[PDB]
Amino acid sequence: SCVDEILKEMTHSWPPPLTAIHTPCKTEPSKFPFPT
Amino acid sequence: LPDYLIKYIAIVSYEQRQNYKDDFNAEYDEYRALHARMETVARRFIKLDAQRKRLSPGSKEYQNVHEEVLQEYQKIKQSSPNYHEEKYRCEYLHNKLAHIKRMIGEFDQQQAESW
Repeated sequence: SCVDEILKEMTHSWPPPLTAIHTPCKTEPSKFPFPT
Repeated sequence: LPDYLIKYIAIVSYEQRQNYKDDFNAEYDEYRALHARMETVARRFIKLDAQRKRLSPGSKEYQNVHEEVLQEYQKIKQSSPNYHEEKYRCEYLHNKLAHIKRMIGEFDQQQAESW
């Protein structure tokens, strides 16, 4: 129960880290919908 | 409405691209450190969650996973600075830097459409 809530809060999938800005831009970024 | 959406608008010149890139780089180190911590913290709980899902609820292993979740969460609750402040900082930096990079990428696309 409490453990269920803990795991719900802590197991959210983070996006990969943004890469540095190559010239020209190599990877297309995007806004991420972080949970709230 | 996040401030970086008001500040970092569409790029009209290469000097602006340079300034945007420099601003991105100025916070990239903090961003990567925080992001790495967030992934490392999440990993333990994702692992424990998967274990809990594949275990028999009548097994001692199940009780051990339960206990380990409680202990690790206790570690997080007592950490300094507060975990939630770090998480908020990391989300803000991620979407800010993503936005700046988006402005730079859309500019690059536009420039490539005209030469």
